Amino acid sequence: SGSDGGVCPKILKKCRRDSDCPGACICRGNGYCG
Repeated sequence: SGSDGGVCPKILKKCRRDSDCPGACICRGNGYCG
């Protein structure tokens, strides 16, 4: 969850960018969605 886009459900989806993640998530500094 990046908070500014809303509450993300915070799935353990590994990523490379924010476009990998669902609606309100971001690609966090650990390489996963949040």
